[PDB]
Amino acid sequence: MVSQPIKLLVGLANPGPEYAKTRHNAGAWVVEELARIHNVTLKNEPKFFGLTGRLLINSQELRVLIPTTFANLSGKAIAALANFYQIKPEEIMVAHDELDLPPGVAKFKQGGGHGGHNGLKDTISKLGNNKEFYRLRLGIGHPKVAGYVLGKAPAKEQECLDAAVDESVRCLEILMKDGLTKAQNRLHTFKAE
Ligand code: NA
Repeated sequence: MVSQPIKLLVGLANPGPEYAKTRHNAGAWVVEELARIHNVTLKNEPKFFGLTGRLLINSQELRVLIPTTFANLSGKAIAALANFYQIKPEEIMVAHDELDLPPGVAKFKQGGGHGGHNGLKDTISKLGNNKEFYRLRLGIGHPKVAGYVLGKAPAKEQECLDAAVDESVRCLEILMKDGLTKAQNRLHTFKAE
């Protein structure tokens, strides 16, 4: 019935040099990487309010997106693009910095609460209040939250984050080549077992 459960992948972030390489852009790093690995450059597309791209993985189209809305307005980019290609929220995967998980940890999740990430709040809202999109939770720790989330991670910590990016990317490839379940199993065991 559904040979492709994930058709859109989004990476939340804030644009511009005053936010470059900050913790709150983790989601974007995952989109950047996955796109780099499939030789696609992202282009700004005004109608979708962000950097877009189409990736061919396992000979299926996976569309990617990094909004330029500013984080708390991410919903409008996501909705513009999903409405264009009639993509259900349930078919969307949103990578985002997650405070509730430590640096170096990544987890998938479907549905549920935003955990205070207003980016998620606004995404939920702009998808007709539907929570049931998938998430890729990139762990960034707790500590001052405004300062932390919009801060750069110290270098030892950054390599913890990059490892987690790397894993997330592997698990997204797996999701596309081998299915959702196999990717969910792999990430669930990550750092856990
Ligand atoms: Na960045």
